[PDB]
Amino acid sequence: ARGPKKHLKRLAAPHHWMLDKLSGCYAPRPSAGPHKLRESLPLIVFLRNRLKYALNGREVKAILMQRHVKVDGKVRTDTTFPAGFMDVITLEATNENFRLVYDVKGRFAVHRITDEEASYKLAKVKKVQLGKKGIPYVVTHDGRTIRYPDPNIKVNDTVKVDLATGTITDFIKFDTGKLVYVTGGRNLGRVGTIVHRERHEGGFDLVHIKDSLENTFVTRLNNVFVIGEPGRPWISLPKGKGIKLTISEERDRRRAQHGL
Amino acid sequence: SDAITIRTRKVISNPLLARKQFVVDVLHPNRANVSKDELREKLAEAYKAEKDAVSVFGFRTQYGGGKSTGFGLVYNSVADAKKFEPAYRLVRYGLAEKVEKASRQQRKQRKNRGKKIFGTGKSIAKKAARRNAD
Amino acid sequence: PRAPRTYSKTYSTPKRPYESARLDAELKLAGEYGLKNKREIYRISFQLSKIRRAARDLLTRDEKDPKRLFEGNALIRRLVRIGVLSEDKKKLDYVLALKVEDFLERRLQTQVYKLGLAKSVHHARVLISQRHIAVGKQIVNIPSFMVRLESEKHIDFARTSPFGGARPGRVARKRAAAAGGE
RNA sequence: UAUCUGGUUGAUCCUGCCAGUAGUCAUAUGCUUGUCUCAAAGAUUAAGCCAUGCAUGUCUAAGUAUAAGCAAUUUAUACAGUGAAACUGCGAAUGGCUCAUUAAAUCAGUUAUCGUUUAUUUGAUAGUUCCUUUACUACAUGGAUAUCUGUGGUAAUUCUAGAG
RNA sequence: UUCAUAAUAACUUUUCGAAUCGCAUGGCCUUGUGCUGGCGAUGGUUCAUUCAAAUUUCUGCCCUAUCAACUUUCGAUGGUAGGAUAGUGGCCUACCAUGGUUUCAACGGGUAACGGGGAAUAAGGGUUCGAUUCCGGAGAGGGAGCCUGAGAAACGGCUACCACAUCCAAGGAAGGCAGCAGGCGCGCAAAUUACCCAAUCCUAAUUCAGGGAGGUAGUGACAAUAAAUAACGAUACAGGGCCCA
Ligand SMILES: [Mg+2]
Ligand SMILES: [Mg+2]
Ligand SMILES: [Mg+2]
Ligand SMILES: [Mg+2]
Ligand SMILES: [Mg+2]
Ligand SMILES: [Mg+2]
Ligand SMILES: [Mg+2]
Ligand SMILES: [Mg+2]
Ligand SMILES: [Mg+2]
Ligand SMILES: [Mg+2]
Ligand SMILES: [Mg+2]
Ligand SMILES: [Mg+2]
Ligand SMILES: [Mg+2]
Ligand SMILES: [Mg+2]
Ligand SMILES: [Mg+2]
Ligand SMILES: [Mg+2]
Ligand SMILES: [Mg+2]
Ligand SMILES: [Mg+2]
Ligand SMILES: [Mg+2]
Repeated sequence: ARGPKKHLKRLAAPHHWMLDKLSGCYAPRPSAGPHKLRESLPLIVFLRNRLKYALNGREVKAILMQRHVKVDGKVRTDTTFPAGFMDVITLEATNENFRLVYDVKGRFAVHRITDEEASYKLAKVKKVQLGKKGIPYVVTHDGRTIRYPDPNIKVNDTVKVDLATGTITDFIKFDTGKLVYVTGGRNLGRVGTIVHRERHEGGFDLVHIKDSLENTFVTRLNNVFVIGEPGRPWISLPKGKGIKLTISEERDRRRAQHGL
Repeated sequence: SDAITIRTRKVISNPLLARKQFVVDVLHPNRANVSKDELREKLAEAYKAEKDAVSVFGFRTQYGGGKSTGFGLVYNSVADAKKFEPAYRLVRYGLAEKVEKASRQQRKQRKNRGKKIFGTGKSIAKKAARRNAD
Repeated sequence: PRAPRTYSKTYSTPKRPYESARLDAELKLAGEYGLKNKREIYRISFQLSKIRRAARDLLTRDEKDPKRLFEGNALIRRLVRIGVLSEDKKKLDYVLALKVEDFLERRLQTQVYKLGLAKSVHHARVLISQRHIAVGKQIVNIPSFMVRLESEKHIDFARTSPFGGARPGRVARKRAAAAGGE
């Protein structure tokens, strides 16, 4: 009714933030941004709770407005900035660089990376349109647009962005038998090689994905994000190699690691 | 009787505010409470600290006594402290003076008055003068 | 509002309030293990009932199913940690049994009385209430605390307590004063 | 803890229902209430009535400052430091409250927009404006309105006429 | 896809294409105070993007036949054309067609009907309740109509009528507590004209200003949690097994 929703309640919040349901009644609604509200992760949720670099909103504000914080390129003065998938957060202090990549169980794990890989973003191709004058442009999954790409770029393809300039260095063509990342749903953050495509007519297109532990899982192309060749990733993966381990396995791990 | 042993769990260097976020662990057998000022005073040989940039918050006494967990922030400067710390905490410590405004209600009333009127005040005064005369 | 502050009932009241045998049993248990409230017994039974329910559910799922492999095992581990279940007895059938007596025996109220320290259960209760019991270093004034196997040796008088070190109590001071001024 | 007991008879089996019993994250209420952590609370009846007070305003290095306002000392002649006040710019369509409507409507899940609009944020984005196109077009920058100063009118109020 | 886009022909009371701001203040020379040049904020059309928004498809709703046909005057159903709309369409209007829904419950009538998630309830299967912490939706006396704006048919925005009622010097004026407390009234039935923006968070030109949003307490036997109201003492007569009666 009337207009757009400005606030957001600390229960109506997306699950993979793991915010304290009791302390606080409002969550941070991420502002208008590149990624979808459901997929995206705001900075205050990250900075205050994942890293523990702050303890309050005021603290977070202080951290931000002094302009030490940089996301993919620019600083972003606002608190509630949407940072989704594959996004690089470079903090000027101690040069602690991150890429926001999911974990085994679906959380944006604090993955610490050096300036070498934290220089390029991977971006899924949403659509390719010929714009004004007759110019082809490629659309990144983070809303971003790059004008004049490689002509052989289609949808579901993945693209390198050098961050310093809005330019493509290289791309990984969508192929069955190319190592991949899953970004949403019941199966999230798992990694496999893609066995076979299911093309389908009129919406929803599935792909069958197989991991190293011989466990098949089928997922829509919406959540599928190509990382590269089978064997070699283009991005360093979180601890446990980002393979969805069984509950029994987890229990075993717990029972094996009692070290002090 | 007891000199009180202070160790610090979960130590973050924290470069974004130059402060050091750590969990203060106080152990005071026989002694009633920590008394935070004393702890602050102590915190000087611990991290080359000054009684200005030392901050402590939390300090709930654990059940039974003796053990007391808290949370500490040692800044690199007094200046740093007086640009990142909330003012109330500073006031508590004894660094910045107790900031005085008024009662909230009074302020709100003033705001309402301002809203209900237009101008700087001089015009209003003049009008009043004319109403007072006639 | 806030929302997720959920309050659980923790005990079950019996469906028939004057079923005599049951009542007698409860009374006997209270006598044995010093109990202010029948709700304490009821509480423990409710807990046990919950465990039983879980066990039943697990049994319903077939032998060496994933759920059975997980949850049942976890339950067994939990029980071992509390004590209660024997180290030979780790096969779900045992869990289904478990009695009612055992939970009222592996709890501070009884666990203090078990090695001594009190020479009576009511005495033990009083001791627990008045803070002169530590789990190891931490004071517990909960009678139905449930001592947990690893802590089974470290139950002793607190560091800041009479008949366990520290200082004389309120009566001793009075006596001293009297002695001073005679 | 898949449970029942009392009551039709002179006694008996039923059929039955009535009692009791147990719970309420269901009210009210009755006396009694030493504690601790937690904390629902004008929904039900009348979406009935409502006195007063208060619940949306806002400024940075950076849209306007000749407040006849402080400040001024070490930075201040076009201003340079804050900074009320008023315009312009946003925001007041969020939140909060309530359940009278409303029965394939809402709503739930579910598609779709190849059937559309989208301030804002994020990216990208107008080499091409002129008009017979050498006596030409301010681009090394073109014209009047409101804050306050005064005259007020009025039984009054987020009314305000006139002039500069 | 008649898509995107390109290309031609034109067309437009020719939409826009920066007559702005602060901190910086260097490069080279033809020495003009020249041409240059580094960030940073605002602003601006297009296309994506998210926040969305309307619509939308399928499937599912509580009682009643003491509700058997219903809708078509004043669109019911469909066609065709326009109009209107941000866009689709009976969404309007013109004109033709006579359909459409129903006994697999249409249409009526009720409700002590906001819809879910859910809640209570201890086999299984259900029952009954969801006004209420989250999501939708509705409404801001009652109906209506608009304005500004990206975004309302707003309600702490206006406009009128209806009803209830304030202040007046009677000519006129402001109204809307289903925001918070507070009062009246009703009733079985419900709290302080308390304090603070610190936490949570949104809003602003914006770290700084604000927010009875929010939190903190007062009241509080709503329910739930946890547990004190004694603890052992030496005795003085009898137990209960017994060295033997
Ligand atoms: Mg039954
Ligand atoms: Mg008889
Ligand atoms: Mg009955
Ligand atoms: Mg009412
Ligand atoms: Mg204004
Ligand atoms: Mg709302
Ligand atoms: Mg109703
Ligand atoms: Mg048409
Ligand atoms: Mg309902
Ligand atoms: Mg509801
Ligand atoms: Mg009602
Ligand atoms: Mg009303
Ligand atoms: Mg209206
Ligand atoms: Mg409103
Ligand atoms: Mg008004
Ligand atoms: Mg009220
Ligand atoms: Mg009551
Ligand atoms: Mg409130
Ligand atoms: Mg009380």
